[PDB]
Amino acid sequence: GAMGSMERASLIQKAKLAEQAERYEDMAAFMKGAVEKGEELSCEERNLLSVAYKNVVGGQRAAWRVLSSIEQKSNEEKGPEVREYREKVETELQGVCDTVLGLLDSHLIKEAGDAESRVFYLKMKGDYYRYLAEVATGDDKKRIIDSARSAYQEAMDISKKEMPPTNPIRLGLALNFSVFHYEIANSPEEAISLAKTTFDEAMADLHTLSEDSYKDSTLIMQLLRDNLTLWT
Amino acid sequence: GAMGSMERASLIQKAKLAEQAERYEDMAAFMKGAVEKGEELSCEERNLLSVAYKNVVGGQRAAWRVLSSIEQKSNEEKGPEVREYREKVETELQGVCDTVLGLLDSHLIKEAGDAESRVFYLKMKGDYYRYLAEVATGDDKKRIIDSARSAYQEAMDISKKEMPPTNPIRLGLALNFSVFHYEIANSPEEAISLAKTTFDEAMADLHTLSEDSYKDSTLIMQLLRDNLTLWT
Amino acid sequence: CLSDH
Amino acid sequence: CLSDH
Ligand SMILES: [Ca+2]
Ligand SMILES: [Ca+2]
Ligand SMILES: [Mg+2]
Ligand SMILES: [Mg+2]
Ligand code: NA
Ligand code: NA
Ligand code: NA
Ligand code: NA
Repeated sequence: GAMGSMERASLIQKAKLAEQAERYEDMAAFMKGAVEKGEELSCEERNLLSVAYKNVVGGQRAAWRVLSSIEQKSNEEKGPEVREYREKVETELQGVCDTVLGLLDSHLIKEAGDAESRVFYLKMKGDYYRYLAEVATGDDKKRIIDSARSAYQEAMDISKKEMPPTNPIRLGLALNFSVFHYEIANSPEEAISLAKTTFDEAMADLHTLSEDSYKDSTLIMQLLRDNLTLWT
Repeated sequence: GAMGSMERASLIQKAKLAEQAERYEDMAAFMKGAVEKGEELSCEERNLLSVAYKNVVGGQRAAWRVLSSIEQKSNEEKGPEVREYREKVETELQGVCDTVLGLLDSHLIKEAGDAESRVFYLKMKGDYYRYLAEVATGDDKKRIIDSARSAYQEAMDISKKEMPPTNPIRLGLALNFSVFHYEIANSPEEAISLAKTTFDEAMADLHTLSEDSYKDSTLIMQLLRDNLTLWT
Repeated sequence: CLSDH
Repeated sequence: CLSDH
């Protein structure tokens, strides 16, 4: 695309600059360009990709929620403008999710052989189908939800076989899968069970960790705990 | 442009929705479309236009400052990437300023006959030349600075003849002109003198105000005071 | 309902 | 150096 003429290393460098400048749309465009170079991504590069699109779609989701709430209050006298503008933001959000899912499908996942990369990408696939499900209405809502569930489940299966229970990727996957259960799949009991089991198995493995990894793992465990406190 | 097919009232409505969603690029595009309908703007519409572009260029300025600082630290070993990306953001910033200045020149200012509209637009013209001056280097820097000064000065002349000293437009103009003097024109004494005289003349006029206008005026006076405390 | 950072 | 809101 428009990044085809830029060096891979230059794209990564500029993604880091864009992150420092809080220019997340630029950051995502740079990382998309890096992915399209066709080489596998390092751990640091995967995190740059995730941070960029998380912030872009995060802004879209927040905007969509504001507009959706105004629209439903409008239906509890005006014309079509609120619906039109909510639809505009929704279409842009869906476009970003489709872009991320397209990168994962072409061809990040199929080249990801190590547990840390494969689980990372499958978690991302679950996440961006989950964002699609947040705005989906009706029947293809069902198929989107199942695509998220399938991606998360495959990621979970690998992480349980290949990663210790304190691994931050494994913890973040379980956190997000539990949010999927609670918010999307209308399965709060499954959400609570997953979050509790994940927390407890990580707690029993903390003794193996260095001080730095201990900090990394307990930060995500706190997120699980925060959700359980909200949910129970 | 791309908003040519949308009703003026619909554009204004969507600008307000975009503001609620903190979608300031959308907000600015909607308000640009409204301006290009060719009718004069009401007080509320002028403020929507100002809020939208202030937030858009504000993000660009913040990013440019981050990248500029990295670039100068880089020149106190890498390649061209920091300069390239700073230039990219700088060009986008200049494009937004040129867009705003083009709206003012075609044809908001020439149709603005009332003091409140004319001072508002001339202040905006000073502001966006000031943002151009922040990134300008060298000789046309001189001409940009003089365009900002000229716009601010004309706005000041009108505001002193036509508005009371507590008028929030007059106060905000004097605040921004004082920042121009301090940050752009290398005239800190003129900045301090302007801020002090503005503050003192507003103080002596507060007794004329309702409780609501009193609140509006003293909020901007606090900004003048904050700068004077920083500068003296 | 917080998700991963 | 704060400018107008
Ligand atoms: Ca729209
Ligand atoms: Ca660049
Ligand atoms: Mg190459
Ligand atoms: Mg019409
Ligand atoms: Na895929
Ligand atoms: Na591989
Ligand atoms: Na003009
Ligand atoms: Na007029």
